[PDB]
Amino acid sequence: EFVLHLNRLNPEMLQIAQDTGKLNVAYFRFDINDATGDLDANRPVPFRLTPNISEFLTTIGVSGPLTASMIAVARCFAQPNFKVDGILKTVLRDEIIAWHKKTQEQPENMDSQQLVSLVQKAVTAIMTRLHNLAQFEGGESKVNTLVAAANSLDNLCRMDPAWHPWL
Amino acid sequence: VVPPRSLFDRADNPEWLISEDWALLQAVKQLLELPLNLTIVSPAHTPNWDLVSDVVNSCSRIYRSSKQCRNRYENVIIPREELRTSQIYAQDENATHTQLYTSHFDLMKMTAGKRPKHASVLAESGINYDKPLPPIQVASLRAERIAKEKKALD
Amino acid sequence: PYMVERISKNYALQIVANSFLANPTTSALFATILVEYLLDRLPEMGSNVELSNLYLKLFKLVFGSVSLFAAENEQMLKPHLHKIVNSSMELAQTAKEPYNYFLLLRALFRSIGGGSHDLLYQEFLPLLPNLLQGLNMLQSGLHKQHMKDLFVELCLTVPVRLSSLLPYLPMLMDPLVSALNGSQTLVSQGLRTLELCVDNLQPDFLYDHIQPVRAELMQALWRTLRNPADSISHVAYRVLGKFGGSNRKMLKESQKLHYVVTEVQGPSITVEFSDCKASLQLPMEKAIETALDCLKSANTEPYYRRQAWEVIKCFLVAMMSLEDNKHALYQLLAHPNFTEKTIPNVIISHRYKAQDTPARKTFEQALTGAFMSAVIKDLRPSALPFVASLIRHYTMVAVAQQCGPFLLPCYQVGSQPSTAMFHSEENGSKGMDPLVLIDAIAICMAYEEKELCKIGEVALAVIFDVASIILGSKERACQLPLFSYIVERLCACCYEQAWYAKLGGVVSIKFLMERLPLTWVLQNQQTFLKALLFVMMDLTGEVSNGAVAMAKTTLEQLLMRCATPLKDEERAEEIVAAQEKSFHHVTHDLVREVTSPNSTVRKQAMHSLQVLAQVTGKSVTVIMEPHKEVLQDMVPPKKHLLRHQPANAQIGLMEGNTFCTTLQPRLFTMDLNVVEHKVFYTELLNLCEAEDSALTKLPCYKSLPSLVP
Amino acid sequence: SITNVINLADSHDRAAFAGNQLHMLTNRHDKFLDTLREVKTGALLSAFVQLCHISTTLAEKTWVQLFPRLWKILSDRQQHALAGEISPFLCSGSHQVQRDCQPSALNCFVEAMSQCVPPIPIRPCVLKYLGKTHNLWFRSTLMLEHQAFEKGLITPPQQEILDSLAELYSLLQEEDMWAGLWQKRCKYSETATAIAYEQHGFFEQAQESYEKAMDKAKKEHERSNASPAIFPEYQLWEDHWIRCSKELNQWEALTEYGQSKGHINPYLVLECAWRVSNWTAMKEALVQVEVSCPKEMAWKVNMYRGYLAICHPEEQQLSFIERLVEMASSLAIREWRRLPHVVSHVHTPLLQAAQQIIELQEAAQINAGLQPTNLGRNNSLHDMKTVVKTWRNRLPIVSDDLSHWSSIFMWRQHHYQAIVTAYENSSQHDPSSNNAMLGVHASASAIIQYGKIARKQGLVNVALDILSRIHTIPTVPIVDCFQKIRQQVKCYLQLAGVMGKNECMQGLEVIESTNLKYFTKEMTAEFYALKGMFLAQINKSEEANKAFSAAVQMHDVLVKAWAMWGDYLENIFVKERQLHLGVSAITCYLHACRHQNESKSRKYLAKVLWLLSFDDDKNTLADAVDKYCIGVPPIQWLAWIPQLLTCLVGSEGKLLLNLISQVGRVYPQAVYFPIRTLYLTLKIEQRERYKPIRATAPMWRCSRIMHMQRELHPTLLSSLEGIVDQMVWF
Amino acid sequence: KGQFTTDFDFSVPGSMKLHNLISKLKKWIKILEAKTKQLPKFFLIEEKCRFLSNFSAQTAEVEIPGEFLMPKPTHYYIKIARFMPRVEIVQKHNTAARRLYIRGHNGKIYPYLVMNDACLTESRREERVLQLLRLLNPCLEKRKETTKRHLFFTVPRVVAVSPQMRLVEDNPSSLSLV
Ligand SMILES: O=P(O)(O)O[C@H]1[C@@H](OP(=O)(O)O)[C@@H](OP(=O)(O)O)[C@@H](OP(=O)(O)O)[C@@H](OP(=O)(O)O)[C@@H]1OP(=O)(O)O
Repeated sequence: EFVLHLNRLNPEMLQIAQDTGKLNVAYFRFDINDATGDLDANRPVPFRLTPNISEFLTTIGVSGPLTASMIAVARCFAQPNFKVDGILKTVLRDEIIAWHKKTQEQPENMDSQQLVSLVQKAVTAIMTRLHNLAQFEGGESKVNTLVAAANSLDNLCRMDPAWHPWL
Repeated sequence: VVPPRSLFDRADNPEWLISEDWALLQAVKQLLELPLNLTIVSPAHTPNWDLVSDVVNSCSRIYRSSKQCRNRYENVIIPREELRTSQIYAQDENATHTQLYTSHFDLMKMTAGKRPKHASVLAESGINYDKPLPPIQVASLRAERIAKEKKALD
Repeated sequence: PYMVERISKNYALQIVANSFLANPTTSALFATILVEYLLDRLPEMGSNVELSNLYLKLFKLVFGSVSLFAAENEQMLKPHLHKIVNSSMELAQTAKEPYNYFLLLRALFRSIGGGSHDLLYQEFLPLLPNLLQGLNMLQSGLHKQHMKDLFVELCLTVPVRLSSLLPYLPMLMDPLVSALNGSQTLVSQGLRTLELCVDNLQPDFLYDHIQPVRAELMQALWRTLRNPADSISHVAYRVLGKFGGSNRKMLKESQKLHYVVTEVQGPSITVEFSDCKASLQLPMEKAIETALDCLKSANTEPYYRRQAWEVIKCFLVAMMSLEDNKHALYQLLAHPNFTEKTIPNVIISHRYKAQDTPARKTFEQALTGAFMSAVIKDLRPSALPFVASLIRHYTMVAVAQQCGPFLLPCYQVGSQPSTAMFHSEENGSKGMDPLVLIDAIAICMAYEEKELCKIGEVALAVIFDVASIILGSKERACQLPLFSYIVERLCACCYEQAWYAKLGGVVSIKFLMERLPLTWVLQNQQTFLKALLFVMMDLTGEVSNGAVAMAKTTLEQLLMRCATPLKDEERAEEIVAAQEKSFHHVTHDLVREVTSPNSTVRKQAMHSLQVLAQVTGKSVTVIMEPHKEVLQDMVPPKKHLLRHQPANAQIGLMEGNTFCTTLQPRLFTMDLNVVEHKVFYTELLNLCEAEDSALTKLPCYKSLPSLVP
Repeated sequence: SITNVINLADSHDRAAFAGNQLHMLTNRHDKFLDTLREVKTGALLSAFVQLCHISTTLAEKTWVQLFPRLWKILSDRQQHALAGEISPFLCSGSHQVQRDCQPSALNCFVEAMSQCVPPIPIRPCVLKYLGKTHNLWFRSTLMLEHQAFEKGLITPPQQEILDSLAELYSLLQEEDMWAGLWQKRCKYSETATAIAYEQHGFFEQAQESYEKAMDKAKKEHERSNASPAIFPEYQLWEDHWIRCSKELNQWEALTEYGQSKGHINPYLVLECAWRVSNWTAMKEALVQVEVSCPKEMAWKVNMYRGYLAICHPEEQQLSFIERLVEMASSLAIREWRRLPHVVSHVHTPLLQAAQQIIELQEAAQINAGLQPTNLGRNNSLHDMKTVVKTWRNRLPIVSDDLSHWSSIFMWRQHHYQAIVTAYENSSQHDPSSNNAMLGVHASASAIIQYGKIARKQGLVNVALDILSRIHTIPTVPIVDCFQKIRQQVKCYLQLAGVMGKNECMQGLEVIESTNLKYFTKEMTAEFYALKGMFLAQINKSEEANKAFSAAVQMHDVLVKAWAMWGDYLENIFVKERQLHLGVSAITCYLHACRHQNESKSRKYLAKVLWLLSFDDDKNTLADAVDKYCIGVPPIQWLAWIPQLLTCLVGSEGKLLLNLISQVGRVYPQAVYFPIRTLYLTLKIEQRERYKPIRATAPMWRCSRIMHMQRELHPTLLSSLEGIVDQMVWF
Repeated sequence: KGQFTTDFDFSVPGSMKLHNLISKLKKWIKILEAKTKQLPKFFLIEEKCRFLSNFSAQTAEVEIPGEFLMPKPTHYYIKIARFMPRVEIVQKHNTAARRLYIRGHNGKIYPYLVMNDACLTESRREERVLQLLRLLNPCLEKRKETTKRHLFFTVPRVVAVSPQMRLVEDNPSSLSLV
């Protein structure tokens, strides 16, 4: 949700499988700004770490496995050999074409320069967040600050009430 | 609390630190609720030296088996309680256990301190290194080689 | 031929057959003659139990001869092998008792498993693809435990070297998982097969083939470590060590957790502790589950069966009101409304029932245990009277709720089926509903052990008799909404996957059509027809232990009863109108089946139309005439070319066309001037004339084992 | 009741309400109901008790349901007395016979107590002991967590709660929970830094941080003594410095550290000494451990006894190995049954022990083959080769700690060296030395695999130290030398990922020093591809292009050469944007995809699809895609199909129609539903635009694909369309 | 319909206010939730879906939906042997959805949701994010730190069969946090 600038995780979107504990989201979409075609996802919280979830996870569960898992995923996707940036480019190309069809518009293709620039800007924003989270110099990670911002009541109280910042 | 009557009622290689002895004595007294001489107060409450070994090993400098804990208790603490282990523990003021960790830290610090011809094979292949072929030409050569191999097979 | 009849009467004469098979001079000759006779009698193995056991033992004698005199007896057995395997697999799908065909396959495999018999290994290899596919489909199905054990054993003990198994290895993985989850002998066999695969195959290839099973396989292996048998657990630990790092690789399909979805407490008994001056509730759900498990199992001691029956009976007594008073009960049931007022035309359907409450599930289990106690011989003298009287009680509760002076609002006139008819968490009924008795009867009818069907028929008879007494007539009794629930709940057994559940549904339908009045049967004839046809369709290609045959007989009997013309004295307006409406709907359903891709359903529809013509005295054309609109797209095929359709659909359309056109006055007369008719005729000509290679290149034929059908 | 309908009715109908067969029916039913009114609670209680005797699951469930209820009906004084008596009851020795029961009666008793309201307090150390002893692991962990949250996570009670919780986390191999707890608990910032480092595999930095913490603690000990509250932190430092040294392959130093006078650690020596062939220290440590060993370690003691029985220079006893392996397996299985039924990280040590134990048995077989009687015999050689191949293919996984890889590989190394020594000393049979060369090759391959695993886990210096041991071997086959140089090059590439120019220069130096003349054409091509990668990172673009060209000319099937050349050309194309570079990059990428290993090629086809965004009005890049895509199996395109359809709607769909058509021919169901959905979406949009209409070109392309699929797969597509037609009723 | 049109007349005063509209929406949502609970909770495929009821492995080798979303490493594709006769009606994703059970040639029962979407573009975007998650998963399988933490994205199979309709792979044990 944070690194890929996806739309906010409403509690109706979060599907919990009682038989296994596996979670899936129905459904994430890229948070493309319809007016400008770039990603925002600049919400008051970086992800849903709301008080009922925080209580169920417990402070040990938030500090240890949640944070360590986020750090590990960030460090894994930042490995150059995986070439995640290329996959992101080829997916966001379809996303940008769809945004152009929805907003700006053998139908003529959109401008190659505009498409390339928008896709590069979006992938750069994604990879910037990814590389910020992956950085682990000194034994400290931005992920701890990100988790603290998500749990913080100051950030929670500024969210949409329909998001349920109490649940 | 008085237990109800039943039908069956008849009508060491490393030296022991004072902290280990104190944990042993306190485990026997607090957890088993047994007296000094391990006389059974309630029949259901038999001594459990595995639990005592578990308690001692939480702070011990080396693994103490349950048999070793029983032997130590019966052969040292019983005669000592009959200076008491509490008095020795209070007087030691954690000095001995601190010096144990200082010694381990010194041993760990000691251990930490103790820590051309290439053109010939291309020319045999037939590759002019200084005049690169673009990928289109190499792909064409690959295709020609594959076609010739197919013709030879046929 | 005479000697086998004499052995059948006197089993000591096997000694002469054994002597012939054991002598080198006569072994091959006598084995040839005996296998040819037994192969001629192979279909009888699935029909007559005594002859089936006899023929199985004689086949075992032959296979032991092939063990004794390998050189000539392998040559003797070799040509017969294909017939044995293929006919055993084919005949078991329709046999009433198919168990002996699989015991024959097991004996054949244990014979060829002597290993030296290379001439039989070579002869057996072409059978291997179809055999393994059939066995995999069988073991994947729902069967009794001994049948599934046999299917798994047959899958794991196919008498071929592992190198020949290589292309078919994916078929063996699900039986392997089943074996690891089976009995001790099955677990040992599965561990042996798995160790063979690990030792002989490359780890990457084996891992790739395990990968579909791998979540279930690794969990089975982990559980096997906890097996009390030291040999089994040690073999499992060795196999896990041989897997190396593959044993602990992340399962994408994680381990399932037991989650409680219901907040409400289950039913409980009240225990008073006078010393504490307080009462506690003692919870019964687990107790009822344990009692039902004890009564289901054959291994249970009679003492504990009696204890389980006592628990179930006491729970059933505790969960009913007991406040009924004799004079009040007679005053209520003797009210004239029970015999004069029109019974409300209200339908009860489990389509509107929510998920069972813990109370309702425990009631259903307790009632099932009561019925099982009624059939167990040691508990029958006390359980059977209790079961009959409890059925009367529940039927009386249902009758008083459903009609008379004080019928509940959900039964009152103009009320639709709703959740209020059942005990549920949210809206529900006030107290346990009496319909839970019907759920227990359906469970008993659908139970694996078919003897339980008899007590279900007894229960239905008791319900019908009590309703007839209270309401004054059988016709009034069958108008109860309870009987609509009975129809829907018992017919649902036919949709259930297992053959025994289906068979229970068929038996319930036969009983109901035999007992209840003709008007009620005519009203429900289309539901019974759909259930029976679904039984015939769904077991196509599966092992049905006479379920399809019973369905066919039941369908023919139903059609005969309903179609049989009423006598001049019986020709009331209501019964005649009901019969005409039911006949219209049933003939409509049958004519639509005439082109069905399902060969069994198609042939049964054609036979049913002929049976209706014979019973009514009308002709098949006259019966089919008002419906034939439903055939207009099919006779001849308009909307698709046959080349586009699958082969089974093509055969169904061609047979339906043959049937409609061959009628004495033709229902449809083909006219070659009509474009679709000329197209169909040209396709038929091309199919008859074209070469087999020209047909094979067409995609729809490309996979047929034979073009000949 | 039957008559309950009367009570539900309103007063008016009740006031208004106020034959032989029916009368007989109601009389018989009244007699039945009178028989039921006699039924008493005692009968149910007795039968219930009997069923609890027969069923252990029922008994456990009933006690867990019943004891809290009994506890609720006790008085407060009685409750306090019973709790004070329950505390020593749980501690009693008599329960120890239950230890291997499944369930233990004490397990059920503790589960019943946990439900009681008001709660029954239990000491944290007792909870930890019960959790590890009676299979109460997660119940005890949750109880301790609740106790810690009640106390606000310090006082000695809070200290012992967090101590017991930390020990339970460590015993459960729940590294992250333990790390979080200790990050909150710890007093030294160095401890939190070290835990963070070790938690994510930075074992070298964690070791340095632990050393810094120890230096700070020693500096503070000269000022004042240490409270017993800080001793768990010092124990953590010692234990995890030992663990980091294990992961950093520092086994000699650990054996020295464990033999230090006055502070001997026989268990550490027993774990470490065999890896460095210090079998005398192994024997001494085995004796000390055997006098006094934890019960969970019993299987490892039997396994190490087998190690000594096989490999000790003087006390070789091969007859003991079968019984020692059986005992190790039995003890490991016993330990397994004491673990939770849901398999998690706590089960991993025993799952590794399984492979270790079978490899001990296989090693015994190999050494039986090397005896003078059996040496040179055909069956011995066949068994030896079989076991060597089985070891070669049977590997641990990447999630395993490097210590476990060390165990497996160093044991195998001892037996490979045994093979080499046996067939070099005798040299009567095998005059061609093929058996010794088999041992040498196996040892070299095992060393390279260990170094590769070290590199994959980020221990690049450890990997470089491991790979340097190949030079110790006098002669090695050229394949192993090639693999060693390749792993060294990959190590330098990984180092340059964070250091930059200098490590690229070191890798280039390694490549330049390589004496190609022994290496094959494929090896030379791989070397030149690596050289091109290094020169590309050095920004020596021309020399990198030379290297990639020569590499692909050497072995024109080498997928990695094509992929790296494509990456280099795509990087130049994105900046400079001359279309011919785009075409070259697409050609390279497509030639890398010309194989069935779809998982490797997936990242290349993404680049190909992204590059089509740079196409001109003449569709040059799409022309290149159409030309070169032949030879790329359609399985490669399955994941891309949404993107392929997006390109199909665009102007480039004219040249991509053949590609999508081939994918649809081979995988009809994969293409049909997306093409159908796209076609109907286009029709809907066209209807909105002209609110019959001539179909657009994308619609024509979709219709062509669907028509071709209907021609090749008519029964499948008619079944798919039949399914979709039915969905309308849903 | 008549009284609904009466309540939602925007010409009456005070109706254009957003929160009054919200209250009216809540009222009518409660009314329809009361009315929806009275509907049947399952239907049988025979009632309307003769082709699905008749379908068997003899009809075609059709793979269960979603088998081609990511190419399985081997050709062990699960083929469709049956459509189970009962389709259930379940409240998921704040919509009424039909749960179809497909029995596979392996004998396992696969639940699928038949879903109706009024918005085409949003559904395509959701499938795009699901595809991205599927593409990222193999990277997590290959590193220590992620494999040892058992980290993997859960991406249910979603197959769009039409602009308005798609087949989703259901977990019947799944609840949403709301
Ligand atoms: O660890 P890396 O250097 O990133 O490369 C490894 C592995 O390399 P090693 O076997 O030398 O450790 C293989 O790379 P190649 O040998 O093919 O050069 C390859 O596995 P395969 O043996 O199956 O080809 C795989 O790369 P891929 O994901 O493309 O299969 C993988 O690289 P990853 O770490 O990215 O998985």
